[PDB]
Amino acid sequence: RAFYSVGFWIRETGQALDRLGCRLQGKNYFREQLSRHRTLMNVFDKAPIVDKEAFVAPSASVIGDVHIGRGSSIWYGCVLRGDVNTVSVGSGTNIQDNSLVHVAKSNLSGKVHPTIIGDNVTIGHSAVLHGCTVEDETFIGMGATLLDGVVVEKHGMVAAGALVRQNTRIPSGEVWGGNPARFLRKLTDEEIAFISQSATNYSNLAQAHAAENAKPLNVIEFEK
Amino acid sequence: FEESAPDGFDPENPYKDPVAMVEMREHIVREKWIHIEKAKILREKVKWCYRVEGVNHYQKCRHLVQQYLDATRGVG
Amino acid sequence: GIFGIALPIIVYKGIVKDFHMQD
Amino acid sequence: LSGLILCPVLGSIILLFIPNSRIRLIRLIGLCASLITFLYSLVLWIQFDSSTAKFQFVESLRWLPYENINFYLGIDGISLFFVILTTFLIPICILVGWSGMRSYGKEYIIAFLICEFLMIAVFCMLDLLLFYVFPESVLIPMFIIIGVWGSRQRKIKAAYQFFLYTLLGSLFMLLAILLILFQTGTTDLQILLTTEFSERRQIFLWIAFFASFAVKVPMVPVHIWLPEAHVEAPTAGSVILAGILLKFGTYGFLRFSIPMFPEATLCFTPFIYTLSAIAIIYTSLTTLRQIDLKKIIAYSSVAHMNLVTIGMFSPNIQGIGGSILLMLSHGLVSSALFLCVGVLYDRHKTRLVRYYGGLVSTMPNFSTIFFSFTLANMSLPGTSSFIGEFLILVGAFQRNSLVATLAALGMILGAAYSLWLYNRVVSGNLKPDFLHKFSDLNGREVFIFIPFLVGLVWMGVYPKVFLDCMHTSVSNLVQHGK
Amino acid sequence: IMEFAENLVLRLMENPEERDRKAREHIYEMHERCKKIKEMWALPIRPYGFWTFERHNAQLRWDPQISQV
Amino acid sequence: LAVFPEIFIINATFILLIHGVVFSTSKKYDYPPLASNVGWLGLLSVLITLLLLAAGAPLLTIAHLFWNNLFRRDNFTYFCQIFLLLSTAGTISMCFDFFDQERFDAFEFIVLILLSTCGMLFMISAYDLIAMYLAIELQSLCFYVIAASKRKSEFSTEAGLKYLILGAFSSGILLFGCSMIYGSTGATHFDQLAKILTGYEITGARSSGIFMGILFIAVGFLFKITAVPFHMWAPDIYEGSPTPVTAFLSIAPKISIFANILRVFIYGSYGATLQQIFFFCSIASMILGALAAMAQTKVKRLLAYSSIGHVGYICIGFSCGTIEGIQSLLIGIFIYALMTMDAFAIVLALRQTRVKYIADLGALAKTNPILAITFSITMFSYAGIPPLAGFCSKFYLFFAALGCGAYFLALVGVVTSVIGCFYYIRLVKRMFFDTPRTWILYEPMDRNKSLLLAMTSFFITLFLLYPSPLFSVTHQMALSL
Amino acid sequence: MVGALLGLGTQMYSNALRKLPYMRHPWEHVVGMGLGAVFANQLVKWDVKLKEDLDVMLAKARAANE
Ligand SMILES: [Zn+2]
Repeated sequence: RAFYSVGFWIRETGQALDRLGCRLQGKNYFREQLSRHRTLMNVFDKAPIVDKEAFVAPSASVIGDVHIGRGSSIWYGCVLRGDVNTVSVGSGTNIQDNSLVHVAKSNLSGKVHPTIIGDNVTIGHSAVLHGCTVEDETFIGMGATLLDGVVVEKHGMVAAGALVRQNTRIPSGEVWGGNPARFLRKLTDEEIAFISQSATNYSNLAQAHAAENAKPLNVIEFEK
Repeated sequence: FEESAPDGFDPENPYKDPVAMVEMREHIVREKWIHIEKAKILREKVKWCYRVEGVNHYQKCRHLVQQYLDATRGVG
Repeated sequence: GIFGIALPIIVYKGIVKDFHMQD
Repeated sequence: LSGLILCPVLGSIILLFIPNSRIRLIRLIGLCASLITFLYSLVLWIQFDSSTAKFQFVESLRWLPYENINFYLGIDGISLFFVILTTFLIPICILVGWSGMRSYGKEYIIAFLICEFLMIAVFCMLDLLLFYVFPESVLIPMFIIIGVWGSRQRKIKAAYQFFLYTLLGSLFMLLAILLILFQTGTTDLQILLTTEFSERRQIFLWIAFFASFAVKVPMVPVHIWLPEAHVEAPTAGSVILAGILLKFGTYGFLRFSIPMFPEATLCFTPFIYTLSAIAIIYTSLTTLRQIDLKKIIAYSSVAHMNLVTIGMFSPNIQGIGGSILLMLSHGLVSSALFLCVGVLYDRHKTRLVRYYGGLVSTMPNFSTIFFSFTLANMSLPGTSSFIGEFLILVGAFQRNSLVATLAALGMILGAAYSLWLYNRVVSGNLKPDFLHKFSDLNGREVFIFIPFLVGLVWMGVYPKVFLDCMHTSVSNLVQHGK
Repeated sequence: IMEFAENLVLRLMENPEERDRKAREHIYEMHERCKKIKEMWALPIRPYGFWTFERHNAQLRWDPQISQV
Repeated sequence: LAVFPEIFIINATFILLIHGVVFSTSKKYDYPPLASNVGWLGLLSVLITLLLLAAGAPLLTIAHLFWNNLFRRDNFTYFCQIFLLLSTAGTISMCFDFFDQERFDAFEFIVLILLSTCGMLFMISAYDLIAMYLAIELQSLCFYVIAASKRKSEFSTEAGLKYLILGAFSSGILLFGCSMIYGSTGATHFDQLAKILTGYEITGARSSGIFMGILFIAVGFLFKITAVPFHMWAPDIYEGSPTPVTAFLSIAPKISIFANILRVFIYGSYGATLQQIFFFCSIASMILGALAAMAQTKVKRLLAYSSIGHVGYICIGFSCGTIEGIQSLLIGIFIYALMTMDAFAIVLALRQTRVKYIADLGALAKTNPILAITFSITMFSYAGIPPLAGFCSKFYLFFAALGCGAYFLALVGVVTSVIGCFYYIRLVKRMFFDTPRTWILYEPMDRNKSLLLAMTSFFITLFLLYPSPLFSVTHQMALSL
Repeated sequence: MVGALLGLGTQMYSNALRKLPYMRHPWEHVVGMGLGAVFANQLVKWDVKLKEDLDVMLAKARAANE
């Protein structure tokens, strides 16, 4: 955006004016290579929106148009990088770890569509959800991977290491757990109880973890 | 559309006066169009002759139309 | 034939010249 | 003109400070700058007085003090509507490019390299040295337009020996321009008009201009650069090429050949007669040999342009009027046909010509408009091109009608193959392998078609507003040729 | 008409002096035709900067017979 | 006064030389590399001089003590000296990368460039065969040294050695010319030599001593400016030596020796008798430039032959002694220098490559496309493409050749320039539209090259839109001679 | 004057050549080029004055019509 560019210009002149218009007097504080991933909700003309009761981990970046609702969580290392189209994550979902939710930009080879993550979705670790209209109360497994346009319908427990294919509207309650997407078994009801209870488990575990602090004694040690 | 027939001062040898040489061009072409439009007015008057007769519609003006044509010469 | 047209073209030029000589 | 002259340069430069990946703004504002420079071209038309040998809106700025070879800018007569056609057509190229992403074809780059009104410069530039700089100068913009976004049919290139000759001919004209410049200090075109040269040298200087011109003009010995330059040219590179870059050579002859060297022109009348005649004959027969559509239209353009030459010769006011109006009608018709063949490429994405079939099903409105312009490229009497070509013909006014008899073949074969190719393109339910992708024309597409059809019909039914605004200037040129 | 077409045309008027423009252009170029023919003609202008030092310092040294008498 | 541009750049070089030597040999500072610190102060000793030189424009001619003895400054020497310092400013600026990135602790390369610039400042204002020779050899000796500088790679050593041989032999020829002229005239001062050589007419009047003298001076010069029949090593000289020293001895000696030629050959001896050798040299130089450029691969050697050819295109302005001709020659030096500083700034931007030809120059349309745009602009400028500045140079040169009646010289110039235009258009096409060819990637250029490339690229493209200042400058310089 | 626009370009063109984006405070130092353009035009005037002086000196020279 034009005025956003102008704002980038006034800020640089301002940061520069401090950096060497006053750190000139014996201060190398600016030169410290401190990290910048702590911009958890990285922004554009479109911004990431997150409600109160939604733990976001500080090891995790949330870039692009995001709409984290209520109860949803983005645990340590995840990247909801969704610049192109909004990452309309619903309520009470549970990313749980180093997962990824992309509408990441390509040369419109398949017309990347928004990733409307549903409700109470307890996505597992390393899942690489990519242009995924995954519906509500769904499980995705550890180390998993998905592909464009997928629609993981209600209670579709994708298994670990899985690689769902493009545009595959997985049926409601069908377990697909393979590199070539393949239905395996109608899910049992104990798995339904597990997936609907692990939702609130992490919902509470994410309202926990209570980062919201600072550890100055360690800061004083790392200072020396 | 307001010009003057005199071309200032141009002798026969036109290299001397580029101002007057351009002006002779720009108004002797005006005279060229004078007589071209005179031929055109006489042609509309030839049509007028034809309109008037309507029964001869070649004669009673045809030699006067030759006079008209004498605005052009050297037909060969 | 192409050189034929090339020379007959200047021959038509010469025809214009003969018309110029007609008067 | 003083302020309203530099619209495209100001627009281009002040947009250069807007890289703006989100294309919408650069497209919108470049198009608006183009449209307003065209609006100022047209109000400059309205500003015209068809009664003076002087040039309408003269302006200058010192360029080198001694002998003052300065930017002398006149728009009388012909240049008036040459710059008008230039502007008329530049938004056409800006508008044929509302492509959605237009990413590798970086939109602002093509905007900045079509929105260079050096064509406006050359058509208004009235001191043949700087005037020389511009047609040769527009080659740098033309080369980038021709291949950077141009379709790649070969390793992009031009015949190297022919290109070396083409540029050598251009620089040969430069030696002639200098010989006249130092011949009597004559800086500009008014005084190069006034002055008088040695008949022995007028012929040399005439042919020396003619080298570069008859390269820019597509005469028979050197015209091959049009087909090879077009089949590789982009959709909007051909619209400019046919539109203006061919008018360059004929306008060059018009200004800096006929009223410059009257005796040399008198002496070389049969030369250009035969040259353009045999060129029309060749480019009429050739589309037999050529199956490539772009080559077909380019060769029809060669035919029309050598008709422009076979008419510019004359001290006939009707003669040079037909010349310049065939130029206008050609910048309309061949560019409309290049628009056509570009739409026909893109909607089919194929660069064979045998593959354009079943058009009345896919794009029948394109069939209608393609006829509405191929009747023109053969010059249906009634179209603008007819008024142009027939005043070209009657250009045998004080003459004895022996070159009209070669224009006979030149135009009869032209109309014949025009109809043959319009058939060959729209003929039959020849089912192609396009997977039921019909590609109906766009509202913006028929828009960019609108102005060419409008100019064409408005001329073809009423050429007054263009023959007027011209007669005074051409008649002055003629009397200087008397 | 439309309320201003009358004065809508007075955006140019004759002002015919642009021909005196070329009249005096021609004076320019008539002089300029003497651009390349001119060259060095002066051997009396200050490039004769030798004697002004010779007469100036001839008496001090490098002298045949003045120091004698 | 009147030597304040020289008094300064001599004191500044000493202040830099002592400052550099004391520190580089200092244990306290850990023997730091004083390059880019005696530089920076070097190029400022240039700008402060260029400020001392440009300001005192009426003051340069403030004494007579210098006039009939040592050197005569005037408007021509003043303007051409503001240019040498400006072209030395560009050349030091483009080297800043070559000092840091390339491992050079040898600062005295800077102080040698500064001493060479003083030698050239004394060449421009040289107004006596003795002063002309002494300043010529001061600058040539600094350049032999800084061209044989790189001692690790043997390729630069033998290149510098043949440069020393060629330059010492050229200076021997020039000096034998000075001897014959002095011995046959008893006067070395150009103010004195002018009075003798009025109405000399060698081809009509029997004067063999002065003739052989002027011939040997012209041959020595045409060796120094590396014209065609006497280039004889110049391609290998530019190729073998490092890139920035090539940029130095390729643009600044041209400017200086050409100003010196304008002094001795338009004032010291004025006749159509000597410019015949320069006419032949122009013909064969444009020929050799065109053809060898068509033949070469290595971008350094391609620029070598391009510079030889453009030096040819210069001498056609001297091949006729009319004011228009001299002004065309001066226009040609400014548009050849700024364009060569640009081409060498580009070649210095591509430090990553080894000695590599245009094929490895490729991919620049992809990697760093704005640098490829600039390179195409510069190469077009050499070719003489109309909308650029090199076209204005070659065009005014050809127009002066036509106004001087040398129609055949203009003809050979136009055919050679069209050959060059074809070759460089083909080069730009091969670089842009095809030939990926191994994709060597480059470290970015620094601000110093960036502004010089940017300002010069702006100068080349936006030149015809305002040629009045340069044309006025060069016509005033031609009138002053 | 036009020197302001040219400088912003020279600085931006410089940034485009080092690969850096088109951003910083040197675009406000292009006002120095605006000063430079005014000086260059001022030098054009001064220069054509001096050249007219040298030209009338030449007209006085060259035999002065004799
Ligand atoms: Zn877990």
